[PDB]
Amino acid sequence: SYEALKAELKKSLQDRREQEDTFDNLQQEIYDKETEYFSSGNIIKGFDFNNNDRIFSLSSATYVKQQH
Amino acid sequence: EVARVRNLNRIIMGKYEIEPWYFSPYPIELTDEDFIYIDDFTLQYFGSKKQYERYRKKCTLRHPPGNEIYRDDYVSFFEIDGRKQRTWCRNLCLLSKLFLDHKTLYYDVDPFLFYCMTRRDELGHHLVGYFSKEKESADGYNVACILTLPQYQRMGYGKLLIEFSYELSKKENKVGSPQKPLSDLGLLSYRAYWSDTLITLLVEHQKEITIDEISSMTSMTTTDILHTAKTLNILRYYKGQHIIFLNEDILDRYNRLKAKKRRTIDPNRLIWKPPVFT
Amino acid sequence: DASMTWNEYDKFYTGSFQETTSYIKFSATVEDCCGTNYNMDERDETFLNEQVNKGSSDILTEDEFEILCSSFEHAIHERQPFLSMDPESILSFEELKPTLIKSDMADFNLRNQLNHEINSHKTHFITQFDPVSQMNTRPLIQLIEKFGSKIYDYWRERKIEVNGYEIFPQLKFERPGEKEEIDPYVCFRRREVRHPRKTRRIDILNSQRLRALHQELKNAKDLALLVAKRENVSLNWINDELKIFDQRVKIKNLKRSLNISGEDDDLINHKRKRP
Amino acid sequence: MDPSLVLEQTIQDVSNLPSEFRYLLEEIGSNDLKLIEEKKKYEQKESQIHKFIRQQGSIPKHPQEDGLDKEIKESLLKCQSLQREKCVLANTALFLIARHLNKLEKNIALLEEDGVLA
Ligand SMILES: CC(=O)SCCNC(=O)CCNC(=O)[C@H](O)C(C)(C)COP(=O)(O)OP(=O)(O)OC[C@H]1O[C@@H](n2cnc3c(N)ncnc32)[C@H](O)[C@@H]1OP(=O)(O)O
Repeated sequence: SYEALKAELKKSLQDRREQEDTFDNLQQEIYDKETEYFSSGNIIKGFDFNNNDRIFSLSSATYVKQQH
Repeated sequence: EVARVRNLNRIIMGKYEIEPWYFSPYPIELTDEDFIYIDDFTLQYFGSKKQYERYRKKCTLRHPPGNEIYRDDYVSFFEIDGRKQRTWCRNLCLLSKLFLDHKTLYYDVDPFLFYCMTRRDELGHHLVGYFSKEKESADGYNVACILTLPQYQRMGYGKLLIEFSYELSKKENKVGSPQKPLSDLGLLSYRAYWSDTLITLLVEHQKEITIDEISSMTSMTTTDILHTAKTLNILRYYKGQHIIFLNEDILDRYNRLKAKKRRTIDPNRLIWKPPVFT
Repeated sequence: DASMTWNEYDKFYTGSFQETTSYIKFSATVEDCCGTNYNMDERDETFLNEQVNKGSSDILTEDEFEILCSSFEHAIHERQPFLSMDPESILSFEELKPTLIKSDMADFNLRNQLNHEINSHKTHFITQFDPVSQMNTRPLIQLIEKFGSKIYDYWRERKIEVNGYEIFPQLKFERPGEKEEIDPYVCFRRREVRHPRKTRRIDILNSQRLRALHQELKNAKDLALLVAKRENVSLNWINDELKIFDQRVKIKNLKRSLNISGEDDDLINHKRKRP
Repeated sequence: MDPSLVLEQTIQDVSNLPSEFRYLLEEIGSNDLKLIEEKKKYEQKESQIHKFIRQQGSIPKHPQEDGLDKEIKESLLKCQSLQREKCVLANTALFLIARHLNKLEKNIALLEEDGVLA
């Protein structure tokens, strides 16, 4: 019983490791896509740039810590 | 003939039971029921208590389906386009017809804007009253139909509806007057609002003010201003132009008015720009 | 008139609406926030309890019952728009079954696609417009096989009783064929705008604006998907932290019971380079 | 098929979408800030447990282990609740834009089926 708990914990620590890595990628990808797509009609301006217009990146409070 | 009599028996909207006053083109099958249920958020009608229960368990709407354009600690206002929210506005017109004798549901709700006043709660925003407005009115009416729901009447909500209607006209840089066939209860409320705002404006200005200057600051038409002055016996005619003065009565009315401590609309809390129709 | 109070109000109106700091931005319709358009009445629930679930090992829920009836209602309107002409000629379950399979209720195909794109593949794509009670319900295709025929037999009779019209009371709308009856129950007539066409050049220019607007919606959809993914993996992360926390406590208890030393590296977090 | 009508209808349908995206995303940010402050609340209590293990091992019990474990589990649980809300909010924004995009792609397809749109 002791061996089973230790082995399925290394797998869950690995998954946490995997989720943190893909999380960091998405954060960067979001920031890069904001730069590519927004630099007439915009989801930012009204369909009819600035570092404060990054409403997608500013949704993460981790990105707010970085910028400040 | 049929439209000249009360259509429904008794209606339970939310927690308050209301007794309709006039005919309303609800589904005629509902006229055979003792109770009709009206959802407090979607204004949907129900004859079956079971259908009502199932509906409430699946309904996630907790406020008028539109943008919140005003909010204080007392009431909030929502702007709803009839073209965008067909189902909700139809339900509102059906509900309002119960208490408006001359309201017409002949055509669909597309050509109207609906400004709905709500009070916030733990459950959400509860509709207490509203007023409609033509998107393009030939006569320049700033209000088509205006209604305070019977469960919230005699609480000053009707005054807040009229105030907000003029705050929209002031933000539009236009003068406005409610649609001309005013009901007996509706006329009584507008005369009270027109007197209160005119008396307050004259007293605080403390200087002679022109009719055109009053019309510019309050968005009231010159017709309504002159008529309000005649009632207060403060209008006179000199050299082809009308002049409004001040007497003991107005200063006395201003004192009793200020003591009432009524709730008012704060224009600084109105985040709203006039819709643009092509 | 409106002094009176309803006593069962607290049963029908439960939940909490949380106020936001900034003004509400909303445009979804009533249909968007209501869920399945079919709602059982008292007659439907007695049938479900006494005829369907009386001795069944597999329970059909009220929510699942409405899913089936809503698909029947949508299919019949498509295949038999003029059912009122001959209500008794309503299609059988087997005849309507192919249409039921292809049915796309409440943007199911769109939600299923979004659920696939996010990399979730778990639970269902859930929005602010969806109630939590719907979580338990089985997929429609599975319901069609287990309960489709039995429920349709019941729904068929109710459809015949109302002469091919709707079971739920409907507003009276104007009919093109009939002369006006000066009927006060007829309401909400529609009058089209009927505007002249623009010049062909403006059509070409607007066709170009349409392609440009299409690209911007694609760009916004990509960002919306990335944010959904970021929150999805963040949900996976906190679910791991909960499971890791319970897997660490249990190991420590068993380890202390056997008095084993060392191997603590999985019981403590380790700092690493994080952007 | 009228491209000018399709463009007019599409702009009217999408007129409120940028406002909704800002509204939804700033609520996600408002919740993510609450999540970070709650993350520090359990990571600090979890650091106390880990500091003990580094010096004495997992065999001795931390003097406040039973008390800290209940508080960490509690704070970790309300973190999951906040994170679920952000997922729901993120899904709505994705749902709204995807539904508007699908309707536009259907119109473009209908325009391409005629010689109207190239
Ligand atoms: C455009 C037209 O057609 S007008 C149609 C107006 N709408 C209707 O008639 C529908 C039914 N009535 C209502 O919905 C409401 O009563 C409204 C909209 C008229 C006003 O709403 P209320 O909240 O009741 O008005 P409110 O409480 O703010 O008071 C405003 C004034 O109306 C007066 N008033 C309101 N109800 C009554 C009443 N039942 N009897 C006598 N006076 C009344 C008040 O005395 C008050 O005047 P005051 O300052 O001298 O005291």
